Amino acid sequence: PAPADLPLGLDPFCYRQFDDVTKEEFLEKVNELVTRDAGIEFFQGYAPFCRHLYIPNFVGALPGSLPITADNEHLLRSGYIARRPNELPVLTRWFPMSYAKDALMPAAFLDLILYSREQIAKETAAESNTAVVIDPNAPAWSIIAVKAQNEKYSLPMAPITMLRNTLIEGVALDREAYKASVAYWKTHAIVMDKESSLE
Amino acid sequence: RPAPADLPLGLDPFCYSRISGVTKEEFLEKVNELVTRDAGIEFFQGYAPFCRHLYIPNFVGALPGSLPITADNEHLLRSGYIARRPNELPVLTRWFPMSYAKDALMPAAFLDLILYSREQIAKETAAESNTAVVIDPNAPAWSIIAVKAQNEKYSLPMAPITMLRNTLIEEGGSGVALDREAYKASVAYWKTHAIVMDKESSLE
Repeated sequence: PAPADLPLGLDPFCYRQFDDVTKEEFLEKVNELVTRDAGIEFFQGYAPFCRHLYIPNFVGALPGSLPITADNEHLLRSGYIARRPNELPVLTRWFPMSYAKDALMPAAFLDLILYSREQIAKETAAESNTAVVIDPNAPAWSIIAVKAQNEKYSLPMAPITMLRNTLIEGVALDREAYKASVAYWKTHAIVMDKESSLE
Repeated sequence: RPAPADLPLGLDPFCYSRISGVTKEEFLEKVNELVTRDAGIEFFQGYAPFCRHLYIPNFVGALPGSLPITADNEHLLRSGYIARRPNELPVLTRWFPMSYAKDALMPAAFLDLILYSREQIAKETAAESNTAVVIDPNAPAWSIIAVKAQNEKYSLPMAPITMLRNTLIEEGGSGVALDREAYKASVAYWKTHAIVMDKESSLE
């Protein structure tokens, strides 16, 4: 990607739906860091509309995930969680935020998850119940989510999520993608600001 | 529910929670005695006309398969990806290990006795061998094929994940569209109870 599909935007709307220095100020340094270092590169996530770019964690964010070791295993908590009201809740495990804050070191990178203008337009239309409108002035690509992490590559989506995606309300399961996600999530867990699952 | 001629209940030993220190003869005898004594013991239709079940007092002191999750024991839970069979995909599961469970489990309030018709027992015993099925007309009409120690007077919901895996023919299982209301019900139960499993850590 060059000046044609640059600089990057940050969709405020589609961004508010993906999250548990101001927006403008943050966007300014991303685009700067991108023009500089003509070596930073984009990696296709999975869909032709999802792309990732990895930059240094200039905001000091803690990682959203950490390794499970024999010594910290007892800190895990688990429970049935629905990311949003219409989703069926699913068994999930995590390390509490309080532990991550006192243990962890500022993640090495920020994984910027980018969506195409067209995809943002389609998803904003569905969520908003408005028309699918594409502004040719709008950036070709925009940041919809940021994940702090030490690995310079996309981490697999949770296993349960892959199964969730096969439910009618509608496609077959990629069994190898599933095996791979399990391999990773067997020995790592997300961070969540929740000390207990009991209600 | 049920006809005097459809009593006493039998017990297919080639199938049968753990029951200890009692013979299969004595067990069946006490089950039948408990049944004919208390007119309040109800039989509940299973799903297909060949399954049925009833709840009786837990006279063998069998321990349940799970424990309640409380504020004091929540941190003792362990979790990991487990496959119930070598040909199945592993799924996230949580449990209380024996280091806690051995000092928490107590005899359950009831036994959910699962019954199968004489017909279905002959059929599966034969299918298990593919042998010509021989039915003994004098065999009990209903026989106990499973016994579940539990504290609740209702069918314990299967695990939420089991319900999901059953919607995947490729990995199942029915293939039928998930009954979302049954799933929610199952989740409500499993949010506050966890199975017991002899595994101290998830790491391998």
